[PDB]
Parts: sequence; structure tokens; C-alpha cells
Amino acid sequence: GLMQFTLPVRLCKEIELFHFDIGPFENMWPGIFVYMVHRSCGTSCFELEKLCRFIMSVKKNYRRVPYHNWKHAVTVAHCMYAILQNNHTLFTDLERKGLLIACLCHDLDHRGFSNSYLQKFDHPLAALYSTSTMEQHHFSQTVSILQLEGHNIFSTLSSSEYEQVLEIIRKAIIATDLALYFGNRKQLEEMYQTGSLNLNNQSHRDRVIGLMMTACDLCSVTKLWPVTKLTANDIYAEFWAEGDEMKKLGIQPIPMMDRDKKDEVPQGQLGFYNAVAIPCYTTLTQILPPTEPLLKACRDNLSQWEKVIRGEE
Ligand SMILES: CNC(=O)c1c(NC(=O)c2nc(C3CC3)cnc2Nc2cncnc2)cnn1C
Ligand SMILES: [Mg+2]
Ligand SMILES: [Zn+2]
Repeated sequence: GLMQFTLPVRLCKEIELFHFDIGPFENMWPGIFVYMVHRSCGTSCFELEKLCRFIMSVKKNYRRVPYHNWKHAVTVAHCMYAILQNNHTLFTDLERKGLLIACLCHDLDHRGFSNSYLQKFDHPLAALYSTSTMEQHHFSQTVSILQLEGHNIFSTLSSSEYEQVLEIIRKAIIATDLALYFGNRKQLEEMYQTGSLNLNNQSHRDRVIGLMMTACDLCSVTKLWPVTKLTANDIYAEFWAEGDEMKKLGIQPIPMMDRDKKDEVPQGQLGFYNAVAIPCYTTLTQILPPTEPLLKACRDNLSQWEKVIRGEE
């Protein structure tokens, strides 16, 4: 009960900032996650024994892939932590509990391949889940781990609070399917501009939580340039492997995944910042003004890619 997690001074201060990098020491990430749960939720939200067992089972079910790995899970949870801490009063106790767990669990058992590749491969998961294939798998894995003996971190919730939190986590994880982001943000854009956005409307909160999940999921584009640039290598290592696997199915991959077109990466990043990231953090900043630092950091990284193209690096 009286057992706080404490971090070294530098981490204690920087963990509160959106651009925090969780570092190369894997063994500190569980403690960093528990620290965030304690400050974001309370020291009572979860039985520490059960939370610790949950965290270590989640870690075990992330794979050793260059990007969609345990570090990504904790990184995406930290962004959600920073959003929740900068928007104290806007979110329920249930939402703060569910969303940190949703972020930790959102890419469970990722293999480093897109929904498109699963469908073209004719992977069994693509027969079981026609849309948001990996994301329905991720929620399935989350429920599976929650049901391991000693792993139900929600057992102290009432029956209806339990159903509500699993529904928050399900929508949160499904929302990380980028195919759904485009229409979700368009709808949120319309609602904010015509002034119909209403956070007491459950269907509207769902949409806002969805955008928060896209924003946390993409948060590697909101780090200091050296972090963003090195993470970009990790995600391209997965894209190129998928492109290799497309060529093995006798399909020319999209240029994003073709390692023969590495020269086109800088312009491909511009498209991605302009088509996805900048729009995502702009709408998020309009709805949740204290998330502006994510938009500023994202614009800084776009500018750095423009500099790469102009040969200045
Ligand atoms: C829809 N367009 C695209 O997905 C797209 C690209 N996607 C990315 O670069 C990228 N995608 C994602 C999730 C959607 C999988 C996450 N992070 C990404 N980039 C990144 C950069 N630096 C650090 N961390 C991450 C590139 N070119 N294209 C046409
Ligand atoms: Mg995912
Ligand atoms: Zn992710």
C-alpha cells in the first residue's frame, strides 16, 4: 500500500514531458509503467502483485521485431500518460485505468506485418477477422492475459465497471487501426468546426479517445530529432521485410516497403507527416489544447526531413 515507485531525478522530471524517451535499459520499463499508473490513476487502482504479473505476461507476448515490440508498447503508454496528466479533469477514473492498459496491450503478438500482408498471405487471422485483423487479435490476446490466474487487475471493479473498462480497451485498441483514423479525424474535424463536439456524448468521447490512441501510437514522430530518425530506421526495417515477403508472393510491394527505393524515404516521410501525423496532432490540439507540444515537436521533425531532402543532412 505505502510502496511507491520512484525514478532517478532526471527521469522523475523528464517523464512528465511529451518527448520523453524511456531509454535503452529494458529492465526499467515495467517500473516506468507502474510509476505512470500510480501518478495517473492512484496507488490503489491495481493490486501491485497482480499488476506486476500482468505487465510481465504482456512483455512475454510482445515479439523481438524491430519496431512493433515491448519498447513501442511502453512508449505509447507514456504518451497516453502525458495526455492524461495534462488534461487532469477531462477523464473518468475508469478511462485513466483502461487507456494506460489499452496502450500497453495495443500491439500484443505483432509479427511486424500489416493487415494487407496477412490478407495477401491468406493468414488464418485474416479469415477470423476480415477488418482490423491484427487489432482484433491484439484485443483477443489482452482478454486472454487478463484471464490467466492471478492476472485479473480489474477484479476489484463492480460487474458493470468491468464491462465498461473492457469496452474502453476494445474501442481504444481497434482505433489503433490507421485505416479507421482517416474517417475518425474527418468526423472530429467537422464536429469541432460546426461546434457540435460534446464530450458528454459517449459516441463523441469514443471518437476523441480514438484520436488520442492514434496520437499515442504515432508518438515516435513527436520525439527529439535523434530519437525520431533512429526509430524511423526500426519501422523501415519492418516495412522492407514485409516488401521482401510481398516479392516472395510474386507481388511488387508499395514503394514504402521496397528496400530498393530507400532514396524515396525522405519524400515518403513528408507525405506521412502531411497526410497522417500533422493532421492527427492538429485535431488533437484543437480538442485538447494542452497536447500542443506533440504538434510542435511533429512540425519540428517535418522541418528536419525537409532539411534532409535539401541535402543539409
Ligand atoms: C499511410 N501512410 C503510411 O503508413 C506511410 C508511412 N508510415 C510511416 O512512416 C509510419 N507508419 C506508422 C504506422 C502506420 C504503420 C508508424 N510510424 C511511421 N513512421 C515513423 C517515423 N519515425 C518514427 N517512428 C515512426 C511512410 N510512408 N507511408 C506511405
Ligand atoms: Mg498496431
Ligand atoms: Zn502500435
